[PDB]
Amino acid sequence: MLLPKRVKYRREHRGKMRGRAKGGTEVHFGEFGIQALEASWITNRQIEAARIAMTRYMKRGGKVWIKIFPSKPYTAKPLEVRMGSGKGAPEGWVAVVKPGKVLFEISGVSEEVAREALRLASHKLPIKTKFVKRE
Amino acid sequence: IETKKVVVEEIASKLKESKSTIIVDYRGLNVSEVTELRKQLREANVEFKVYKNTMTRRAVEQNDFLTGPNAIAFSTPAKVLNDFAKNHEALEIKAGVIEGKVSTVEEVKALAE
Amino acid sequence: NYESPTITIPLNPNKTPSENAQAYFTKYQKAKNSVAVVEEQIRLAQEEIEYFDQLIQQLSSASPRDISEIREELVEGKYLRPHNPVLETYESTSGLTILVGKNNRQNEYLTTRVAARDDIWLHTKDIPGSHVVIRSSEPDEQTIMEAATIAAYFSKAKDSSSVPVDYTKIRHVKKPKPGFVTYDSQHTVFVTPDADTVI
Amino acid sequence: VKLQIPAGKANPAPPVGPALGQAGVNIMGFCKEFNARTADQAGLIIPVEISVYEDRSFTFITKTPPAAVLLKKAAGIESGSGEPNRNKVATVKRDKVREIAETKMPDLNAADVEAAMRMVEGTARSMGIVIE
Amino acid sequence: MKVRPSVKPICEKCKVIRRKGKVMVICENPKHKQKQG
Amino acid sequence: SRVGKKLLEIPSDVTVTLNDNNTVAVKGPKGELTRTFHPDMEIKVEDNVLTVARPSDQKEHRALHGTTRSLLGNMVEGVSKGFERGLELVGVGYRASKSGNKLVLNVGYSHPVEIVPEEGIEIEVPSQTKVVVKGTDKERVGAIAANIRAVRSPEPYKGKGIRYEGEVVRRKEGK
RNA sequence: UAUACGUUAAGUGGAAAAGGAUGUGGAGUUGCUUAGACAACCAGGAUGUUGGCUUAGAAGCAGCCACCAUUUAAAGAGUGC
Repeated sequence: MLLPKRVKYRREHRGKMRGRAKGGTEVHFGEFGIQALEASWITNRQIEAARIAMTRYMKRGGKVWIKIFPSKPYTAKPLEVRMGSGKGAPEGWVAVVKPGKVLFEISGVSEEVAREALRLASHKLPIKTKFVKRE
Repeated sequence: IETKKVVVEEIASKLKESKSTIIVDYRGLNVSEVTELRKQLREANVEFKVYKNTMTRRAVEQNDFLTGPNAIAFSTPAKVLNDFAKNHEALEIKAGVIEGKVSTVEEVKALAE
Repeated sequence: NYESPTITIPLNPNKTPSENAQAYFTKYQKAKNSVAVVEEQIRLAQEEIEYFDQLIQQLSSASPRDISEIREELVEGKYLRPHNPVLETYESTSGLTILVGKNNRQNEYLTTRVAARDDIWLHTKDIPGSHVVIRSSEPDEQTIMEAATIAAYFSKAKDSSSVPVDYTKIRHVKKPKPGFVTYDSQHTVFVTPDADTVI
Repeated sequence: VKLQIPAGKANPAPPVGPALGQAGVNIMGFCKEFNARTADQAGLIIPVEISVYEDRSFTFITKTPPAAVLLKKAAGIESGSGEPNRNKVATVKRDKVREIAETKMPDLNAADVEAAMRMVEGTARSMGIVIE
Repeated sequence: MKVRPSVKPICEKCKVIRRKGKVMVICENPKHKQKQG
Repeated sequence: SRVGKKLLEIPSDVTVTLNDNNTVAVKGPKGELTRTFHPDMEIKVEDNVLTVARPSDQKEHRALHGTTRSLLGNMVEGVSKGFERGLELVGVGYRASKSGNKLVLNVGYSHPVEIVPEEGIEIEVPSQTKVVVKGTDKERVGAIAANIRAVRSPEPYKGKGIRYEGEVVRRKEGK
């Protein structure tokens, strides 16, 4: 469960997703990447689920260069409650996206292994993506 | 396809250099009977090999016999072939040549007998 | 039996000659594996028995620093739970100095850490004792007799003379496993003794 | 059927008593036929191929022993290398290669001496042996 | 036979076909045999 | 790399009659056998051989061009073959005989069963297990072969039941 | 029941996803490839060697190392039964 250990404000305004990825849209710390075609709000539990998936398919698989960090928190009020009475309480964390953004690079392991590992990684996920590699 | 050109080139080299050779169909006989034949032709010192028909025909023009899977025996023999043949009888004795003496079936038989 | 007894076996109808043949081989290899497992277990057990006897061999010669040292040895054996304190020596009756390998670890420190190779070494021949060494001193008749003597009256067989300690070049002194060392390629010297010469 | 038996032994039932007990031959009868023809060392190993016609007209060809046997006798191994290319538990000579050629060039299966050696050395590396 | 939407083969003798506008997996194996619907 | 590209023959005793655009008949020693067809395929009987053209290079005209051999359609994949299917059962009391042309069946039931070769088939029961359907229609012959074998089809847990005599049956290891 | 150029066939049109898919038509890239490819069919698919180890036996096919060399058109110390 990726975390920021320290925060300024426990809470935020929620945010939006328009446009496209500023940077990190291409594999250059690793060899064989995966990138977005969409965007959403994402959990460290999900990304580490993919981690364990790929690293068990590969069993130590190479090296990654993860591109992201779940900086954003989100709240979740208690249950069967009405509106108002102040903002809800912080619940977990969130990792945000823009399309064209790369999430995981890979290196040290064969391209075909990469393809299938990231297949099993991708099928976890709510989004549409594709494989990439370095220029 | 330059590699094809090398292949056709080398086969052409041996195929031009062929001065006596008897030509036969090979079919319906295991690798072990084949190797028996090879033992007796090796000790015969009559040089047996296996090649392809498009290329053999291109040599002959350089044909009706030449289709079907064909092997060869160089000289510079067919008696050993008569032996194996009447012993086993899964072959054909379609044609031959000696010093450019392109040979009928009966003529390779005469050379073989 | 190619021998010809004509045994009429049990063969398990409703089950094939093959099935029951390879099932006979199955129980064969099974009893084989069970008993071989149990016999390497019991081999471990017998080497453990003489490992008690070896622990005791050293213990009968052990001093209180050796008590603590063997408490360390049995943390190592896992059996106990409680810094350079290698070993000690004694004054041979022949005006020499004999290093007294006083324990398992004290023997490691007096022989494997202290003594030199091709030296004169000795251990109690099947008597509960400690080992000794005239390290880099090729024990002559007098020196070897005095060292074998100190052992022959320091053992639990101190009443028994003719302690036949095998001595030779320590180059052949074996070492292994762990605590599995030997002194081989060695000629035996039978000894008896007095005591107070050691000091 | 291929058998693999010492030249002097006879009546090992469990090997061939099956293998030609469905054929139904005298175990010691045929094994002493074998010893009478290969009246040679027991403890040795001859490969021997038996050919039986439909009417039970059995014949056979005895052949030269294995190079495994010859070089077990040479190097002094019981098992080959426990891991060839990692352990070499036995060693022979080029002279030994020629000795085994001259022994078995009837049974060897490449027309040239050098290709015979290629196959022999394929087997030498099969069983993991070095050369002197 | 196995209903699913996520149809796909298992072995290589598993074979992909279509039938009546629907997608199917032939195989030797009923326990590979599949289709959508 | 193709089924239909061939030029497909009129061996002997053969008589086409193109009864109209697409209504056509055949006689041969196999029998007299007739059909009617789709108009796009331009089908043309030559001396000793039939030929066909498709107007449009299309997925279905390919099917037809591949069904360009012998009698009329897929039977223009059939005549010169000429047809039959044997069947040997796999059983204990499983057996059969005939009631004339018809077929009598004694397999696995409190009753026997009866079958008819309506379409000029000949059934032949050389043995109680061995029977043969024979005719000149793939459709019909294979059809009744399957009709039969469905009745007491063969089994996984034992080799039982009817069998396509050439089948490679799934031997589920008879438990 | 317009004209011209293509699309789909599901009545999509005319209600929706993850995901699936030799569906489809379009472009485009790229090795094989009419010395004839691919498939089918026919022929073979062998030798030391049952490679050696271990195994009661392990013989291509229990498991371990090896995975060589030869006839060679090519056949693995063996791809699976």
